[PDB]
Amino acid sequence: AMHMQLKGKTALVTGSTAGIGKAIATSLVAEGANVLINGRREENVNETIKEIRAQYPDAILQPVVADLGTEQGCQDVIEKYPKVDILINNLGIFEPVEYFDIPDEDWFKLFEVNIMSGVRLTRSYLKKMIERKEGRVIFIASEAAIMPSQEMAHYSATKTMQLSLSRSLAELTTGTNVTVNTIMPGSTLTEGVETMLNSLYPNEQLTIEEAEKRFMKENRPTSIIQRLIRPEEIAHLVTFLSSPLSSAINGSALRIDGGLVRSVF
Amino acid sequence: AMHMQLKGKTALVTGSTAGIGKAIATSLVAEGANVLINGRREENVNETIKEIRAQYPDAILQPVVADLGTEQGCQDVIEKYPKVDILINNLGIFEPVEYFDIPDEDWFKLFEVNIMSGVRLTRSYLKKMIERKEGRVIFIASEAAIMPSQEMAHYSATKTMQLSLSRSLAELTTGTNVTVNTIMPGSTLTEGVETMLNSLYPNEQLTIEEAEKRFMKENRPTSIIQRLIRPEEIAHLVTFLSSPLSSAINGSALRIDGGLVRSVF
Amino acid sequence: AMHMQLKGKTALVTGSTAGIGKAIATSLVAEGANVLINGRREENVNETIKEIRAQYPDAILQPVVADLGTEQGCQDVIEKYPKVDILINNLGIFEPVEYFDIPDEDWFKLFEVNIMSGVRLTRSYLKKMIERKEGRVIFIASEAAIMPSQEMAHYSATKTMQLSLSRSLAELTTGTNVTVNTIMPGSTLTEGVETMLNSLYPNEQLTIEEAEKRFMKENRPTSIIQRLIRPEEIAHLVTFLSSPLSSAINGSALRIDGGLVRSVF
Amino acid sequence: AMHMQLKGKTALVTGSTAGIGKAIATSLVAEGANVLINGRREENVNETIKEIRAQYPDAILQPVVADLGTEQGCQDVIEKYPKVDILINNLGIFEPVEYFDIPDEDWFKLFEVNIMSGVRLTRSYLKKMIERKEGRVIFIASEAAIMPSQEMAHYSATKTMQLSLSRSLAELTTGTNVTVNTIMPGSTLTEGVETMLNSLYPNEQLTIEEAEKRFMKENRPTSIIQRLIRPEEIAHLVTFLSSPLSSAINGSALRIDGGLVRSVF
Repeated sequence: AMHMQLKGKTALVTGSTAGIGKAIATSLVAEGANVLINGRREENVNETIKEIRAQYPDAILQPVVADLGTEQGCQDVIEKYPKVDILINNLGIFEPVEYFDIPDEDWFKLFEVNIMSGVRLTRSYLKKMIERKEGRVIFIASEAAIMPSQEMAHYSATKTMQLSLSRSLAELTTGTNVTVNTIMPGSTLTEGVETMLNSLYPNEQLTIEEAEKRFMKENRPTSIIQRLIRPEEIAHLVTFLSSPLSSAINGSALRIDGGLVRSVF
Repeated sequence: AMHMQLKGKTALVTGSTAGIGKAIATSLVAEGANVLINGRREENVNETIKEIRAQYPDAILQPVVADLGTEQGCQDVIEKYPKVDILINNLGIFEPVEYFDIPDEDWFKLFEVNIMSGVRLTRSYLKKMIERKEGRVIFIASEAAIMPSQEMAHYSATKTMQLSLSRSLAELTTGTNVTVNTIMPGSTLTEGVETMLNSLYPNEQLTIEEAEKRFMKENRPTSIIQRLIRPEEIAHLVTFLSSPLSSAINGSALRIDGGLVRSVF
Repeated sequence: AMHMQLKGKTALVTGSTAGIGKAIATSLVAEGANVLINGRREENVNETIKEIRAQYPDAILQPVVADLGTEQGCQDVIEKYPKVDILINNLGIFEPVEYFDIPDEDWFKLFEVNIMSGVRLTRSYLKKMIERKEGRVIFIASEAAIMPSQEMAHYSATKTMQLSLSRSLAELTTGTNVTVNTIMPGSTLTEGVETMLNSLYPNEQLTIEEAEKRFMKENRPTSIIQRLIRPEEIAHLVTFLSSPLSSAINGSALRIDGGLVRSVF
Repeated sequence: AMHMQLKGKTALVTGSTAGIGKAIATSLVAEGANVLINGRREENVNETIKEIRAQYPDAILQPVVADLGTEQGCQDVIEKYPKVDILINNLGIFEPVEYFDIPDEDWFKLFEVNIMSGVRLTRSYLKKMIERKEGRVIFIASEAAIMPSQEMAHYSATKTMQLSLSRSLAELTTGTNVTVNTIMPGSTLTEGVETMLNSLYPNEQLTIEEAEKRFMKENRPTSIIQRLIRPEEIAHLVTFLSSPLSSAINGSALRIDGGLVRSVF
């Protein structure tokens, strides 16, 4: 009674070369959606598509090599891929830099990359979805959008902003079956984190599992779950939201942070 | 890749004689969970179990006739049903009464019914779940917990409170795989609403579908979805949260209100 | 130059023989308001009244000895002081007890004390203020109302419920010059907290400043301001809100917690 | 009796030749503070300065003609007025344009104007205030920051982003007596809004009070207070926060919207 009726639907997953974006893509094609994988580097895109052909040899994949952080990257894609039934705004970059040190241009970069990507894309895909009363748009933000991270003012700002953008969009869907919602993942075990855990805690013969554990206890004491979230975990929800089974959720920001944010919300 | 591994798990759904509670029960047994249906009236419980045997003739149902709004109702159940792997706190009552008119005792009733039920039950089931590091507890609140309804101060208060209770519980699960979360449904087409729509709007030859529509536009202008949420809709999520697929959501309050609450949250 | 315009107004400060309550009162009497000091024990009411005059000889006070935590204390104060222009619902009371150890009895008590006191008093006063088009009601909650205290979930729930009650009440003042708001003070240096410090960090022989210092380090790592809040600092805000000056604030929940809650709110 | 203690302090009120900005300034000069009036056009700065003295002859002002919406205006004001004890980030600017009609260009503009003005100015001033242990920075957002305006999503995003920026900044003041907070005024009677009313409800010949009256009915049905907010009413709050009196408020977002946002917040 709980089918994800998303076979035959084309989903775009921006910056899905690795991490969450990769997890989300895999899960979605696993439910027979025609996933359009986007990444800046042509190598990274192909290499990802291979990891996937390997898992679902009967699958419809499409490499969308482009830079969605650039104005010209985006316009190419609305040209080359006019129809998109499910849009996941996963593209988002970051770099830790104490606040007084963030150069000015960096604020302009993180905004163009983490927001305009979403604005630019939806300016066409949502319009299109609205005319046909059908589809999803989901933003991948982070628990930072509510609890700003101490060494990423700007990133934290971009996340917080996404929420706004997300809600304003959700309200353009009045009457239809199109939902625009945002999810907020907590600390996930991406691949940069993966190896970050190797070098961290030296001098203490530690296993990488035991390592996650002390790292959480150490730098992320408010986590109830007490471990990184595996991409798959985020992917489950994203998929759920992608399905027409989630038609009652529109204009929401759902926290998927294993407890991080101490708030009754 | 998205299985709800909840076959063999016993789920308790308080006040599941009708409405959401009924929708949630059905969906859950539909995924092979051993559902324990609770209702105050012995008739209402049986009558519900029949509608269900009818749908899943190969199903494990258990009538739990009891009043979970009473102290003695609850203690009977922890006695008679010691093991519960999934606990849905659906029981909740209400009655519209202008604020200055709510008698005092009514505030005491709505609190005992809409909160103590949850407190009392979890005081044992959560404790138990924590010792075995496994299980879910979900609270069915309402978008009222954030946007209080004008003619239900007390009900609105009870909802708002649930959020707190929910978050405090989520924090007892530190380290385990037990999640305690709350969802907030919007205006749903229960059965009291169902017929409320019949008498409403007389004098205007209207179909009941067209009726929902003007009623939303009329008394619920902030809804993006523009129609009642069908119980099934809530049930989808509840089930999702019931599954171990949702292990990254702990201590959250997810809005499932089709847009009602105008908030970037 | 910004006139507080408090002279001639009658303010009832519940549970104000000590802590934040006592400070609140002091401030209003300083500002020319007519204040009614209320506590359960006659001893404390006069003692508090003595202090206040000892500082402001031209003070306008009125002792109100009643347990506003009872249906009857409330009935009495209402029959007796019919006209109140300003109602500060300060009366509140916590106790740390692990969730599974909280007796069922205890929930109703905090309920009646931290919530019904509010309800009862406002059922009568707010009604009056509205027919009169002018007035103020302010609820003193705590940062717990948003970030629950792991040591006392019941107290936490009542604080969260104040937020709902407050907002509904506010919505009733529609079209008038009456306002209803809530403030969430963080942890403050009240004799209660003072005692608890001497009490804790045992056998280290520490002067309250040293004592306060590491309690914030160990137990309130999240505070920006990094110290206990002096009672006076909360009064400042309440006095501002009591004034006509705050006319635009209505149905808000103002955080005054020295940065405790890590939320862009 | 509650001393605002503003004499001797230097306050920079960005974009304060009009509306809320102009009111804010007035209030601080009334309170003895040294105020720097800032606008893009030299004409307006002196005109505003004339008004203020016309009311307070002993006024301490200083004209700051610069476009704080530019990298260079900011650089100039910083090089020139190095020591500022109080920074009110009031400079902001909206425009109604349907989401799909908003030019890509426009996003960067509002970004640079409503956000970088904040960032740039604080990169310099807050840094200083912290090394000095004392200071205040306040951001003037709007109710949009929580409840987005359907007419201008870009302006909405920048208001929501202020909330993040504000909270991060706050967290940097850890251990000092510097505070960073944000206020969300609702709709106010600013000449801008005044013009728009004359402009709208055409051919009905309505005096501004009648005009204001139904605009709130039709367009702000959600307001409790039911009228436009007079600029003075926002200044009151900002002045309070500017004062040392508000020492306990840190990293908060205070709603001052006459009840617009229906949220227990």
